[PDB]
Amino acid sequence: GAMGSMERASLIQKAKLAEQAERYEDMAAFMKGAVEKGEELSCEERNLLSVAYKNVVGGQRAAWRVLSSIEQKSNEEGSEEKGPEVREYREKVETELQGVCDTVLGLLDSHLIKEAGDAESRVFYLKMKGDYYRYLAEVATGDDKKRIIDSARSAYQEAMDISKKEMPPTNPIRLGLALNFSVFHYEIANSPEEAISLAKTTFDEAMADLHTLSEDSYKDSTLIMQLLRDNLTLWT
Amino acid sequence: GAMGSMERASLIQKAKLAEQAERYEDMAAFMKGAVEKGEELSCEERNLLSVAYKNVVGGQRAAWRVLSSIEQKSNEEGSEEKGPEVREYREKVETELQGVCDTVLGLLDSHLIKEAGDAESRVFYLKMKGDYYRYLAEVATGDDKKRIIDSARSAYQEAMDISKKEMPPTNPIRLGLALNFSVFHYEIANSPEEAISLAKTTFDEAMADLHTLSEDSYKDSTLIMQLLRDNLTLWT
Amino acid sequence: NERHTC
Amino acid sequence: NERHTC
Ligand SMILES: [Mg+2]
Ligand SMILES: [Mg+2]
Ligand SMILES: [Mg+2]
Ligand SMILES: [Mg+2]
Ligand SMILES: [Mg+2]
Ligand SMILES: [Mg+2]
Ligand SMILES: [Mg+2]
Ligand SMILES: [Mg+2]
Repeated sequence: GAMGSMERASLIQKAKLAEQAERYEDMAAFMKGAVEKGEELSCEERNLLSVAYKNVVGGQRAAWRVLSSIEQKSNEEGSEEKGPEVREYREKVETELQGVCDTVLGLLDSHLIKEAGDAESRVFYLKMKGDYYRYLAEVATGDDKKRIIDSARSAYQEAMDISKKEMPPTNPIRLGLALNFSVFHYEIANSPEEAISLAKTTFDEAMADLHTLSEDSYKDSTLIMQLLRDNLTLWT
Repeated sequence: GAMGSMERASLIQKAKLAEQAERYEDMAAFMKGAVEKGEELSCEERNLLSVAYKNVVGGQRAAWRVLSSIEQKSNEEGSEEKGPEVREYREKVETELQGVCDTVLGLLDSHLIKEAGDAESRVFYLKMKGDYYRYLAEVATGDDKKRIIDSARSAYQEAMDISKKEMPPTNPIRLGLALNFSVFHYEIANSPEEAISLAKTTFDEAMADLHTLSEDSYKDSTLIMQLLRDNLTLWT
Repeated sequence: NERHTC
Repeated sequence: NERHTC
């Protein structure tokens, strides 16, 4: 670990500076170093970890989609042969993306999830496990595609089970988990009806619980509810 | 060179794919590999090289400015002591930025400039040399600051001399060179009057030559003229 | 537009 | 706004 000589608190401080500078690769490396100190992460620290890697992998995924679309067009009839370069470069980006997902999944397995006992931390990390297996599924084409998809499903399902038992229906982690598991159903698992049902039930149960919230909590929950509503409008 | 085993044409093809995917670090590495093949660059290839590195160094410069501003605030009176982390991270970004500038300047010195005989290529590369010494000057604070500034000035001046002898006043390279040398005067060399005079003379001489241009060339030249006008409006 | 994830 | 370079 190249961050092994830096203090935990300094890694966290630098992760926050990296966020301000929009240096998300640095942010992710600082937060990886902080995780590898072996202590559990606070709520704020968990969100720094997720923001960092979401931005890194988000850029890789967008690049992969651009290259995959060019590669698909090259394989249409009447397309001029251009050589192996598009496939090679798409593969290079794909391998880098898979490496980042494997890094995140490795941090969760060694040893964030096994030490996470509170609902807020455990659900958060299981959502992350589902998300990063989902990103692996987006690029999978081979013999393990079904197992990758089932790994994402299983992680999301455990997170859902805990969130429904331990969290109110307006909790932003619960809402964001449902948002993403719904998208998993729609576009990974070929289950658009399940995706729509999950988004609708999640939205409706949150609606009914808004009356219990402070103004600030209401703002937090309604923001994610609007994402669920947007997806429902797109899909129906 | 990690690109040493890839064909020149494949490096160029991948640089264009990297641009489409907004993967500017990859784009720069592909174009560095293409330069290191030892052949001169076409006009299109020169612009791929410059676009790649301008995006890479542009992100580093923006991050450096964010961190430098935080560091300056930390040193104001009444600011709480936070340790060495802000300075350390600003220094890390600074060293990376200087490394990219040194890489570009090394490509120009070995051996792009010495083989560039046509006005369009020679002016283009000398503008690049001035630009990358200017980016070094932005972060310089020590005994070599004056020599770094003079290296930028000297490169820009040679480019200006060639451009005035060999190019029409509407040529987009000549215009962009003048735009940047004017900014050098304003914010690096503490010469705002020289900056304003250069921008005004450049704009006025281009104006008078627009009548010679096709519609497409007119569009190319007037776009850069508007940048010169914008700077003049900001500065007066 | 495109579907949201968070 | 900020000054332009290219
Ligand atoms: Mg310690
Ligand atoms: Mg054909
Ligand atoms: Mg592959
Ligand atoms: Mg615990
Ligand atoms: Mg060859
Ligand atoms: Mg105080
Ligand atoms: Mg330094
Ligand atoms: Mg020559």
